[PDB]
Amino acid sequence: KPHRYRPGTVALREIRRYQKSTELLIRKLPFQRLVREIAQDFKTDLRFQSSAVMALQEASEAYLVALFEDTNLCAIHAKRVTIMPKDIQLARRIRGERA
Amino acid sequence: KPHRYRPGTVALREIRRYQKSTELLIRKLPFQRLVREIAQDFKTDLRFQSSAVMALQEASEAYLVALFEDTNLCAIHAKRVTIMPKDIQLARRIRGER
Amino acid sequence: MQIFVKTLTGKTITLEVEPSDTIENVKAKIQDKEGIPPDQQRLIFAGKQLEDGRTLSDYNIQKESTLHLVLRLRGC
Amino acid sequence: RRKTRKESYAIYVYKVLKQVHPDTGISSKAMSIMNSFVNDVFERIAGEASRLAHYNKRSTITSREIQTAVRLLLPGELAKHAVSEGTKAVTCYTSAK
Amino acid sequence: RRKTRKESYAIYVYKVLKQVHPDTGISSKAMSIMNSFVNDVFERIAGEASRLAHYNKRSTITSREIQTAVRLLLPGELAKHAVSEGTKAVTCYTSA
Amino acid sequence: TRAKAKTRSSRAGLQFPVGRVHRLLRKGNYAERVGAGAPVYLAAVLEYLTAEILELAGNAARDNKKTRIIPRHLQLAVRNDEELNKLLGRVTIAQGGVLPNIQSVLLPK
Amino acid sequence: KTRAKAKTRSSRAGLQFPVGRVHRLLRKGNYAERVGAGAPVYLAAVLEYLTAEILELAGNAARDNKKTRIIPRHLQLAVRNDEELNKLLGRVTIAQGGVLPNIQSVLLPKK
Amino acid sequence: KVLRDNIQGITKPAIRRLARRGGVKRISGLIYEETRGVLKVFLENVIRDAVTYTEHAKRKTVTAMDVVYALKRQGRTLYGFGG
Amino acid sequence: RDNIQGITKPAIRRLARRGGVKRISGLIYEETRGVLKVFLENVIRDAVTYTEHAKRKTVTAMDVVYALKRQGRTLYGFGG
DNA sequence: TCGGATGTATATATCTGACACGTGCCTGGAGACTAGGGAGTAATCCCCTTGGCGGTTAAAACGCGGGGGACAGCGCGTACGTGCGTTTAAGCGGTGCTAGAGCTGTCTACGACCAATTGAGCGGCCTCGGCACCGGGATTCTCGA
DNA sequence: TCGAGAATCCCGGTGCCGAGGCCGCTCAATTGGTCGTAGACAGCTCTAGCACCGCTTAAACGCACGTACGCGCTGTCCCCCGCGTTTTAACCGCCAAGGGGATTACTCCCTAGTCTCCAGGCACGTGTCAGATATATACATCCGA
Repeated sequence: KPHRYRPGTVALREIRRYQKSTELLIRKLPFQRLVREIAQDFKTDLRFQSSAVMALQEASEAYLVALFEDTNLCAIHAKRVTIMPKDIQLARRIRGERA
Repeated sequence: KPHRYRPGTVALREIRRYQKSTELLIRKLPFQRLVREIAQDFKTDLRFQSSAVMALQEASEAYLVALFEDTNLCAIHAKRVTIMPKDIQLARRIRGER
Repeated sequence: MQIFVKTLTGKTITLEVEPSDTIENVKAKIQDKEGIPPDQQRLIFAGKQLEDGRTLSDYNIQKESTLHLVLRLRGC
Repeated sequence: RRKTRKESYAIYVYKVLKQVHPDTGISSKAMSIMNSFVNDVFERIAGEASRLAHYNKRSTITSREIQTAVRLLLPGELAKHAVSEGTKAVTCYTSAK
Repeated sequence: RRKTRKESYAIYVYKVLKQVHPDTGISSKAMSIMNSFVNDVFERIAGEASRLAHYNKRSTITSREIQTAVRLLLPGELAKHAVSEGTKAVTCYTSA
Repeated sequence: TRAKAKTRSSRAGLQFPVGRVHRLLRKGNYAERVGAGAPVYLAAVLEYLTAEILELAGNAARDNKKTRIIPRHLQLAVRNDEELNKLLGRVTIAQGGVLPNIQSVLLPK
Repeated sequence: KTRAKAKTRSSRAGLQFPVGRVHRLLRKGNYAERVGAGAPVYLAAVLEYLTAEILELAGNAARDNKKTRIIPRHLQLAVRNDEELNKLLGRVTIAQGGVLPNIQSVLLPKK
Repeated sequence: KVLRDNIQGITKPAIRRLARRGGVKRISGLIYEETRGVLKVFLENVIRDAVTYTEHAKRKTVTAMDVVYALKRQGRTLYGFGG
Repeated sequence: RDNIQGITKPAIRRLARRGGVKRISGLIYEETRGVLKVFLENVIRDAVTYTEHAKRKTVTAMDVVYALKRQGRTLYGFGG
């Protein structure tokens, strides 16, 4: 019979692997396209240095990681295992970001 | 035979009454004594101005009220009405304090 | 037992010492061979400082080891 | 070819590293990180000292302001060790001439 | 045996209040709060302008630095209205 | 001879002191030199902000059939507006109080 | 009229960071009207001490991994594992740093 | 005069009133100790900073300005007491 | 120009896995995209304001550092 | 589904302490003039950004079977809300007293500024060793049985 | 409880590119002397912070009782997870073209500094009315039958 793992082991393996390493997790070109589209709304015919895009990517990734950690804590507090949008909303409300 | 209110009405009455007012809640003399005792550990034979004590009381009360609001939100999030110490711990941890 | 000790200038000196010997005799011997007074020398072995009162045997040093010497003027 | 000169704390950081760890290198990214750290700490301490001097209507920045700002900024053990090091350095410098 | 002089912003705030609401008073603590608010906003704007002037290797602060600092600090509608008001004041002053 | 003096605030048509702001900028250790247009801009901005806050507070006070302004009215005016609350999101006002809200769950059935 | 040999101000204090550069930066930084003659020495000593502490911790962390060079991962590990240094850089993110390897206890497999 | 056992001066009804203003309806029996500890920590930090500010000026009396400056340094500035 | 869709689902899954999440619901992705859009909007607006004041046409990497620092989110290692 | 009892909102007299306003005056702001450097403007160099084309391969997209987790319902017993009688100390009004905050003279040591100059630090080259990468075997886990 | 597959780690050999060191030089930190004033020390004045005593009454305490909610247990149903197959666009390498950043030289005008003069803002004193208390009354609301 084909060999299958129980649901849950591969998630832990991925957790270990992805928090042991220090590489970026989002492809560069889609992020650059998104940054250009967002910045277009403020001033027309702009130009970007590559290091600026790299810094933006690093800051965004760090912010998202921290937010996800706090969301996981909030989800665990309510006797659950899966994160839900209400957890993100509660974390952002308590942190003072959302009004 | 004596008239009694069901558990919960007086709580809401007090909530409305104390949200409609602005005066301080903690007594003055015990707070002043606590401030003096705490400040003793840093330098002996210190003297205080009244306005400093008033400012300290105001800031402490505001901080406590905000913390209680966040704790109530945390308690509500988990399908509960009663607040517990773990809610305070979670609120302080999320806020970014050790 | 033979140990080589290096300086910040790449200057390497061979030194014969016994495992039971403690480092005060080692600094006295480098006074004998160099004359640097025994206060401005600091000896680092694989990133750890050495306590003066403790001996070489407790550190578990091996033959042909590589000890590093740094000089702190401290003069002022 | 004309190139403008840039100032950085590279050589001093390397000297400190070679003083502490006799055999250990460093890469460029770590150098930039350490430079940014030094600049940030310097700016924070200088700003706090300037504000403290302005509070007491005085027009001079002395070592007293630096010591008070250091005590106000850093945590306990770090503040104690930094104060000891600073006072030792100042005494050493004053004694010599 | 008189004390020294203490500066404040009470006169101008009272003038503005009488300009807006012609039949309204104000107590002492409200005046103190307004004074603190004015000083705090002034300090924020001045510090931001000084930093901005420092960044561009410049040795003076002009109306451009103040305008950019106001744009950076305040939210949208307040920033737009304040920019319009400051521009109007500057052109009216330079006209005379 | 010499002509009669006119304040710079009168020239700019403001109610805030231009000269005091200029002196504070010069003596505040912000830059080596200070331009000739910054005080006018700063005074205009400060006057606009003060006028907005005072108008909102006066409306709030007139709601409560009172003739004078107390810190409660200032707190109510500030906390009921979006941009003003955002500007003062980390400031506590003495003798202010709080906003009368109650979560919908705790209400009786 | 024979000028004596020049000796740097940092040499007299027995330091490594430049005293004169700090003095010039304080003078030209728009901090106060005048600057005393003792502040740069204090500031240089404090900066040198902090740099030495950070470098020692980072070098140890690098050595545990059998490497002879310091990369941003080692600096991040050294900073985040010390409570006081973590308190100091509370709101600072380091490029190419990563995160500390922790896992919540409840998520672990049962039995 | 040396003072001792003053943290218990913050009585249970005071905490109850603070919670009522905060919008709470039901309170467990273990909140009071946590509240006392949090208040003690906050007061310790603020008073330490204020005492340092006072000590710098070669004075012996803590003024309201020192408390205001200490509060501002921690990003919780206060209005209504000068400065 | 729906380039917001370029942040694909496995990327969010990888970010959450690094954050320490074990199970993910099916509606997190929209919230994540909205939060990212808001954050990028704010930071880019501040950087563009700095560049406009500088009287230039290409944003550098240094005013991005200024914009990040203004929000109390200091970044190290980019020539700060 | 009604009806009694309690708490809260509403109308009126009254008396007090803080708000609004008038005066003197003195210190800070305004008018007039110089002199010098910071900044605006034009011209040149070339580096770094943008755009396009081919391939190749890893990552993204789609479908399917199923086991484990979220959620609703039910029973119970204990902690917490409410009311009452008792005890405790906070609050208010005076009276004493002096330590220390605040202001004024003075006089000296300390820092800014300038001219000569020389050794520290930065830019360009290069050279080789530490680290990255590929192939292989030993080890350590997980999931039926 | 025990054993067959997968995933990971330790080892050895090979190549490359960037980090550590060497020269040359130019601009900034020293050195020496002078001059002006910022602040440190001494003296005096007066206010407010600490201490004490008495009295009143409002608030904190302890206790009894009932009931509502926090928590554990059980069952269902469905929706993420792991795995296989197909598709696509990211990435790397290369090649052109040009706009805008980065210096450099020159010149006009904008601001700092000084002197003289005078009026606006601050401290002090005073009258009076806006509102806080007290009293009484009318209405909204909650829990039981």
